[PDB]
Formats: sequence, structure tokens, C-alpha cells
Amino acid sequence: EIRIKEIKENKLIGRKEIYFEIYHPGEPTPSRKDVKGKLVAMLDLNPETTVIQYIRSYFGSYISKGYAKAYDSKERMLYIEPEYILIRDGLIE
Amino acid sequence: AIWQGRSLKKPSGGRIVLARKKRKRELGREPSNTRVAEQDKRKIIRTYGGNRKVRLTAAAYANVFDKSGKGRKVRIIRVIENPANRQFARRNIITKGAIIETEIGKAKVTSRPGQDGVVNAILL
Amino acid sequence: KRQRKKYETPPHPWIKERLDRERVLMDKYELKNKKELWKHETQLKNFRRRARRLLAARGKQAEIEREQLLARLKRLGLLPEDAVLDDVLSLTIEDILERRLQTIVYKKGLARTMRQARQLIVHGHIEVNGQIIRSPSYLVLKEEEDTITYARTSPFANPQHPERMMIEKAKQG
Amino acid sequence: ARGIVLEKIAVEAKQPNSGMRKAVRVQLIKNGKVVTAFCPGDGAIKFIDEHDEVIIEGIGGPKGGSMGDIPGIRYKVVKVNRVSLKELVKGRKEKP
Amino acid sequence: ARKGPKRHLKRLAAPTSWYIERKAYKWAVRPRPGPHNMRTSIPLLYIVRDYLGYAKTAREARKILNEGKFLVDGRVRKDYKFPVGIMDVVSIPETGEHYRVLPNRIGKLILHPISEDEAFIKPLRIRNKRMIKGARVQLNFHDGTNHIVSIAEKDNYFTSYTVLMKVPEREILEVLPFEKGAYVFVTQGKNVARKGRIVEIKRFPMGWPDVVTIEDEEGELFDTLKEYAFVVGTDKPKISLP
RNA sequence: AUUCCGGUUGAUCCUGCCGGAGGCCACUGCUAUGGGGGUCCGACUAAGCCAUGCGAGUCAAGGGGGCGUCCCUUCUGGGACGCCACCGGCGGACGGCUCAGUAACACGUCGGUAACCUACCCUCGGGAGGGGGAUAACCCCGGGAAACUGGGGCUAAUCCCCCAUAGGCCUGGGGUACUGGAAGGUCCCCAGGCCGAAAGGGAGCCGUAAGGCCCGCCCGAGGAUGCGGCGGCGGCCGAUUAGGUAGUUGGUGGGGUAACGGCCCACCAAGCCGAAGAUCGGUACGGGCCGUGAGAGCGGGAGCCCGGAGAUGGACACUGAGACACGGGUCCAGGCCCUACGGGGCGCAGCAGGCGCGAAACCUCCGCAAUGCGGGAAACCGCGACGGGGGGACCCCCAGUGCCGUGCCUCUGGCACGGCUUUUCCGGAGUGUAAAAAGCUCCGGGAAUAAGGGCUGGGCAAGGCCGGUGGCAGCCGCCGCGGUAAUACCGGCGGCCCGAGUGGUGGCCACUAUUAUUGGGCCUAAAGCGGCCGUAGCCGGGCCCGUAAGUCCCUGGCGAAAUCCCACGGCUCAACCGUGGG
Repeated sequence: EIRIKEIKENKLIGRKEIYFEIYHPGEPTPSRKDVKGKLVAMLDLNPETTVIQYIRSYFGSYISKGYAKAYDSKERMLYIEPEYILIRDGLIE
Repeated sequence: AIWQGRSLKKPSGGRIVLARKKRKRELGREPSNTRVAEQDKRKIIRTYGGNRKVRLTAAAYANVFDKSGKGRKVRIIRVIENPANRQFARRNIITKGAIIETEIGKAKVTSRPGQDGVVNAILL
Repeated sequence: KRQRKKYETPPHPWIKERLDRERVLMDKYELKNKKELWKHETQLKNFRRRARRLLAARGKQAEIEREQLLARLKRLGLLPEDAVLDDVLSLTIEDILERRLQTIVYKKGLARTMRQARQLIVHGHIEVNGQIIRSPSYLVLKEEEDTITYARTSPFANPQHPERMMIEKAKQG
Repeated sequence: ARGIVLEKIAVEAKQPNSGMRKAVRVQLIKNGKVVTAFCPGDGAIKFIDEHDEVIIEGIGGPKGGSMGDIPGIRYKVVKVNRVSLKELVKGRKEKP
Repeated sequence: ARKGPKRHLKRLAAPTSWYIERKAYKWAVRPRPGPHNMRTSIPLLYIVRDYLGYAKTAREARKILNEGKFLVDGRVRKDYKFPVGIMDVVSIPETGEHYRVLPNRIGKLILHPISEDEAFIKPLRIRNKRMIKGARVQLNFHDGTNHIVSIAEKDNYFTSYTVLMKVPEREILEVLPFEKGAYVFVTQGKNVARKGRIVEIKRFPMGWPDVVTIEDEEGELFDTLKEYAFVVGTDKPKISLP
């Protein structure tokens, strides 16, 4: 499951910053697509504007940390967020 | 070069070995040797940090001053006495503190041609 | 800058007294290396070093450091809550050996043998405070002593793992 | 240090100890001085022969000096032709 | 050997006033010369990244400074090496957020939030006075800024007085004087982040500045130097001071 | 954590010396070092010598261009994009590398400039006019093997050049305000003279336009960054080195410098240093520190940071804000590569690899990101900086190589029976490349699946029997064993110690009160000179008055970070990192 520790609002960048924890007891660390498509539900966010940066899988723990973005427009993320993470999320080929 | 740096000898006397090469910021420059001529010939010199300084290699006119504070631009005939050296007065060399003979008479130079580029003096 | 070893070798490796005493000790606790005993003696000795420096120490920093020392000693489960600096010298190596994670888990009845507890710890079948630890040399605080529990994913967590039957019979037996 | 051997020399233990100790004389590749190195072990000299590359250290005597029943010898070989003496003494390896 | 002016600054040598992790990396932002000294300032870039968490990566921070969304003393600044020093006002209009830069008790700088109405006033210590051609009086402040005024108004000011400066338009509002009993907030030293009242000014010859004695709120007396004493009120602080 | 013990004697006690017993740093045998996380590797000899690759570039918003594409319209054509290269804006005076010199105001501390400089940066007051001129690129042809290099056509700006005024400088006279403890400086008036500014702009919105918005220029006064010079004190060895110094030491007057000064020069004087050791030599970058010790102390400055010095040796310039400038130039010495012999090029003490050297130190690795620097209004670009990744028995932390019931014995443990986990490994899933890798984290398959070094007479106490060797072979840090029965040499067995490390060697602290102030001896063990006199030095009776130099208590600034001690938080714990206190 996913539980949000924090949501904050970079108004100078017009973006939501989300710290959360993922419960995965006995089951491998989830793929990026599933966590994105499942976090997209409960904050009412557009998939394209949302980007997930890091999902840290802890040693000897069933809780993995997770940290992600949520922008407000297509242009801002291209302008600011660098290409590599867009490729990791698939937003750029 | 002209190197204005450490004396090779200690105050007591022990000779001092050098441990590094000279530095361009530490070297000096040639002597101006300002002389009496029919015209003013001057050289501007770029200096440390991009500054400038003009240098009289030949001097023809002088700014003499009365004790009241009124100045006269005049010509310079010949130098009377150079306390800095005995060779200088013989060779019409112009230096601060020298006693000079102009049309007005006796003047004492109160300016350095080497750095100022003009020669000022006081009528005596 | 080089990081120092955390233990102090004995000043003489063949005193019969000390050698046999250490032998009895590692027989009791089934440690893998005398290096381990030496490390435990080292932190014992440094506790005492702090105690002795502080007992003669005067000054506000001295008092604060002293209270820090007492508090940490209590938190480790090595002293009573009314402990006073004077008694800390009387602390023995065995006081710390009991507080070892491996000795605690064997003392919880969860193991038939000290080495079996070791095998569980390395194999991760034990969890503490919801986080797994693979080191049998870890020193346990008092506050965690109640949370020492089987790791969830561990096959031993279920009450049907055949080894766990023998574990239970040893506990009651 | 690395050296080249020239000659095999045997000496008599100082009294009351009696015994024929084998050793070799070597010229140092580093500088070229000449010095004797003791061969420890049993049957050691058999492996070593004339004109052999060798590696040599100090004997570990009191203040580095002589040891026991051999006189002045300050050094022992450790490797001959980049092969360690001791295993050849054990015979586990083969001299080149 | 070195042959002139540096352009780098290794993390380990950074001033002790910066809440910057030091062994994480090796290279930091060398501040360019500016209003405040190395010892009493930090690059704005670190303010954006650490003290406000708005930027995780310096490139993105620089981008936001390029957008010019930041108002220091009512002036946008794109220089990601700007020394933003002591008693400056940082204003973000996009967020309506206003802080003042102030040291700690330990000797480190923090952004104390302030009301918006206060964000336009900046007190400046009068470092020195000078006469410029035209018989005009130019005053050099602690932050390096300069203000020109008439000969008649020369006695309105003296060194070590505090001028409440209207930074948005550069208008002089009030001049707190240095006299016995003023309210003073310390800037540097062991007495940093202290606020008290003055009882005595120690006239020290031989190269040693004036040691003022400050009486705290609770009545305890201590001493510090003239230049470390910064007046902020005649009897109560005119600005929110922790 | 303040520890001894063996060896001088037929036997005993002293003396003193030596040997074992520990930590740290280099080399190496054997054995592996599987797993991970922090930390290092030409680390002392040859700062001796190199093929090679890379490392320092970016500018279209100064300007003119030429090439090509797009689109439109096309007799004229504009804009946009990329390439090229141009003067031109910047940078290549930082950062990277090393320890020869240097015994020094090189350096640590505190002061110290009123005797300096200062581009890019900040603030404030003012200014930004007129006029002229140049040549790249491109086109026509050229040489030489090259390196490199010719002439003609025309061309650009914030390029160059003259003037306008301010402004810069120096002097005399006369005053007044600022700064400051201080001095004199700065402020103003008058008088005399030389020197002596600018730049506009690519685009877009409004305006017909000018103009405003944005960027950029210059003068003046401050600040700020970096740097220049002056100073007290601190910090080696030698007396089988005792006298030393001539611009030597000071004064007058000047010179040159960014700047003060013997830095130089003309003159005038006879100083100044040395037994609280100059001079000379030997030795050597200085500090933060590190190893050891119970500590007093002893020893050392390799690895990071700060400061200093160098670019094979010497020596000398230009450009410049900044230079005598690792990746810019000139000669000499030196050794090397090319060459029509005319000519040419030289420096891996920059990173990756090589030669030599020697006991003795890694890849001719990838991205411009993380962090930072140069560029540019911005996007963004380069970096052998960096980042990671590689080999390595560097330092430190953890961890494993099976667990349990059970019969017998080797009943210390082993052997077999039963059950139990999967250490490592394989496939997939998340970081991850700011592109791989990293092999980490979880899932599934599932294995009992990796352990050696030294020692066994005693000092160290601890580890004992059998076979062979016979004063040979050999062992051995000291005693000492061995001439035929050796618990002491070699094999086996047995055992002991440590442990993924151990052994051998070398150097450093403890051991050592064998360097002794704490804390040593000098009648017999080595150590009091034959005796006396006395200079400096050291140690010195009591009482009264003063002082506060020492001595002590309180208090401000300062001794920068990292390392160190402690609590807490993160990394599974630890080491490491952060916050806070010393």
C-alpha cells in the first residue's frame, strides 16, 4: 500500500512535492509503472505532469521510501526537470 | 633587471641564500635623467595595475611660484646646484631640491620630474 | 588520518589464568572469536574510563557528561533505574555479555542453543522493532527488550515450522 | 636487497658448538659491495648454485648483529631467482 | 605556485556561519565580492537550496533565480553567487514570504520570518562619514552601501548610528542615535544573538575599539565591542528579534 | 590501562647489558581474503628519461561577413536556422602536480599599512557629443617536403584615431568641515602647469517615430574579493666550525617602484652581530597533526586542509588588472624527433600507459551529472576538476563457511540416522547510468556450499609420544640441543595459540628510573679533576613602606575548518555523516 508522509507545495515552481512510504511485505519492490498508476488515483493528478524520482528499497525492511513530483503544466517540466528522469518515467523516448 | 629587493646580507652579516626567483611586481625601472632642452619630451609609462605615469626626458619650461602663491610659467636656463650629486649639475640634470637659474633668477625645485612629469619650483 | 581498531589486545597472550578464564567465557556464550570478547572488554573498559575521569571531574560540563553516561548505561539495560556512578565500576563483562543480542534471544527461549540463535540471527529469522538485524554482536537497549520477535517473512514465524516444535519443547522441557 | 652469488663457503660453528654451516658470498646489484648471506634449512646449498639471482634480508640478531653459533654473518636469503627459499627447503615448489 | 586571484573555494574551508554539510562534497560556491563580508554572508544559492528547500539541484535553483522571482531589499538579483548578508530582507512575492537574515547564538545565520510591513525597512549602521567634492557628505554603511546628503544635514548623522532605510525606494526614515540606554542587538562574538541595553562606552586608546557594556533583559551585564553593537531601538526593538 | 621474566656463579646477592612479551609504519612467504560498508596506493632512492590519448574553452544579444537550408515574395528581396572563420567580450596568472631549494619575517599567532594595488561584483553623484581611419573573411593568382608563408580588390563593430568638456596629477598661498586615541589626510577658495571618458545594443510591447521597458559603456567617491610590504614571539644539530660583516651599520639629498625603506645612487660618519653562541657547515618546506606511553614525555611532517616554493638547470622579455606564465615566447647548457641541410620542434614534478631505478606502489576506463569553475541577458556548452567504475593480502566496521533431536565412541568433540535454513550462485522485479556499470534491495530455483598460519625444552610457561638423523645433518631472538636412547634436529601422530589472517625482516614509542624535572648513579661494580682563586650564570637571612613585572581570580576579541571526547538522529547496527556540548 502507499501512505503519504508529506505533501508540500513549491509555489515558486508551481509543483507538489510528495514524500510517501510503500508497504511491500514479502513481495518484490514494485515497478515504476504500477506505483505511478496507483498513486495517480488518490490526489487527482494528471499522469503526464507527475514524475517519481526515487523509490529507496531498504535493507531488511518491508517499507520502501518514495519521493515524487507533481507539476501543473507540460511546458514547466520540460523546461526544468532534466531529460534523464523523463526517460526513466518514459515521458521522453 | 632592476630588482628592488632583499639585501643579500643579514643585519649581523651572515650571507643570505636566495630561495626563489625574482618577481615582476618587485622589479623597478630605469632612471629618467631629466635634462635641459629647447622642448619638453615626455614618455608615458604603463605601470603596476594598469596605472599610468609620465616622465620628462627633456625639460624646457618650469612653473615657478612666489611665496604669496602666484605661479609663473617660465623657461629654465641652467641648473645652479644639485645637492643630490655633483655630476648632475655638471650635466644639466634636473631633480627635486636642485637650485636652478631661470630668467626670474634663483629657484628651488619642489617637484620630482621623474614621477610628476612637470617641474615646479619656488623663487628664492 | 586512519581509523583505529576498536579493541585492545591482551598485554601477554599466554597467561594461564586469563587464557582459561576467556576459555570459560566463550564456552558459555559460544562466540566466534576472542576478538569479540576483547571488543566487549574494550567498551567495558571505556565505560569505566569515562566513569573514573568523571568521578574526579569538577565543572558543569563534567556534571552534564556524567548524567549522559548514567543515562546511557541505564538505557542499555545494564543498570537499575536508581543506579549511581559508584556502582558502574562493579560492572562486569558478563553484564554486557548477557545484553548481547544473541544471549537475549537464547534467553527468550526462542533458541535451543546459543549457536542456533546465531544461525537464526544471520539467517534473519529474528526481527527487532520491525527491522531485521543480522549481527549477533549487537547490544540491545532495555526499551527494545520487549519487542524482540520473529521476523514476519521468516518461515519460523509461522507456528508450524518443524524446528519451532523442537524450540517450544526445549522451552517447556 | 637483490644480489648475484659468486661462491659457496662453509664455516665452523664457534666453540663449544661444532658444525659446518653453509653460506654464500654475493655481490649486491644495488651498489656492488660483497657480503655473505647464511643459508638456513637442511640441504639448502644444494638448490643454490653459482651465478644465481637472490633476495636477501637481515638475520635478526641482537641489534641486527650475529646470531648464535655463526660469526658476523648478517644476512640470510629469502628468495632465489624470485622463488622463496623456504618452500624449496620444504620442496613444495621447484627452482627455475 | 599560485599566481594571482582565486576562483574556487573548497567545501572544508567554508566559513563557520553556513549550515552546509561539509564532507558530502568538496566544492562550494565562492561568493563574488559584494555588500557584506565573507564572514557575514552566504550565497543566495544555498539559501534557495537548503534554508528554503525550494531547489534540490543547483541548476534548477539557478533557473529559478533566472526567472527573477526573488526580491532582496526590493531588488531582483539573478547572481547565484550574491552575498546575501546580515540584516537583509529576503522577499518572495510569489509566496508572499518575508524573512530577515540574522545570526544564531552559536554564530550561524538563520532566516527569521517577519511581517510584510516590516520587509521594507532595513536598519544600517553608519560605518563612516566622508566629504566628497561639492562639499557633500557621503555615509558608508556596514553593508557597504553609500548614501549622499547635504552639508547642513551632516550633524543629523554620526558614525555608529542606525538609519532605518527604506530599501524599495532608498528613503531615510529614522536615525536611532548611539547614546546611553539604547536597545542594541549584537552581531558577532560570543555574545551573538543577544539583545540588551547600554550602560557605558569604554573609550579604549592604543588601537582597540570602544567596548560597550550591554545590560540584558534580565539585568545581566556583559561586554562587547563597538562595531559588534547594532542599535535597533531607543528602548524596545523596532524589529522582530529572536 | 602504572605487571615482568630468562642469561655472569660449585651456590647467593648487586651492578649493568642483552634477549622475549605490546602498539605503529614499510618489504616479503604461505594461506585464503567468497559478502558488504566507510578509507588509501612512485606513498624514501632517479624533481631521471618518454610513443601515445586527453586535459582550456564559450561567445549569433558588439560587429560585419561567406557557405548552405527553409519559407515566402521574386526586376530590388527580408527574416529564421546551422556551418565557417574573423577583430572583438571573457578565461587559459584559477584549478591539476610535486618537496629540489630554502635555516628565511618562507611559516603559526597576534598587530600592520596614514606607505599599496586592484578587472569581473555592490552602492551613491555625474557623463555618454562631433569627426575621421583601418584590415580580416571572401575572389585573383604564389612558394616551399614541411613548418610556415607573399601580393591585388573591396569589408565590421562597443576596433583604432583627433577634438569638445569634465576628470587625473603636481606645486604655492589662504582658509573651513569629515574621519580618527593619535598624526596628518580628506573638504573649500585662489594661483601655476602637463596629462586627459564613454557605446551603444539582438529581439519584442506601446508609441508615426523619438522615447520607456531589458542588456551593455564611462568619470568620480566608497565598499567588497585577491594581493603587496612592516613587526614582537614560537619553532633543529655541530666548538675536532670563534671571531664576523663594506652598501657593512647609520645620517643628508635624491632616484626608481603600486607602495615605505640602502631597493639604488652621491656625499657624510664608525658602526652593527658574536660565549642568553654570530660566522661556517650538516640537516630540513612550516602548521593544523599523527604513532607510542598510565601520564611527564619521545619520535615523525607520506596520505586531506591552510600557508610557502617549483615547472630539466640557468637567464630575459611581451601581452596584460593580475606573469616572468606546466598545456604562451627568446638564448645558453644539456639529450632527443623531422629535414631540399637551407630549415624545423623541443619538456607527461598535469591525468591514462611506458623507459630507467631499485626490496619496493594500480586503467593508454566512461559521463558532464552530483558539486563547482569560464562563457554568455538566457537556453546551454568544456573540463583526465569532479563524478563514478577497474587492479591491489592499505586503514577501520560487520558477517559467514551449518542448526537441531538421536545411538555409539574419538563420550573435549567425532561418527552415522532423522528433520531443518540456504550461506555463495542462477532468473525476474526497484535504484542505476545523472549512458553503462555499480551487483545493492526483494521475489522465485536451491545447493551443506569455500580455513588456513605459526608453535610444541625453558624467557615467554604451553602446546608430548613414536620413527629417522648421530657434535655430521641441523635447530636456535637468549639460555642452549645434538659425538647413537635427542620430549629441544627432520617425518608422523597428538596437542596449543590465533584466525581470514598468520609468519620472517627492517624502522619508531613502551619495555627503560638504560636519559632520570616527575625520576638515575659516581668508596669496592664505568663514572669527583691533585689542590686552590674567581668572572658571567644559577641559588640565596629576617623585619617595615611601596609597586604590581612575575604569580593568581574575573572579564572582550582571537587561536579557521576536518581529525578527538560525549548525548541524540540517518544509513539494518557499526565505521561514517548530521545536531548539540567540551
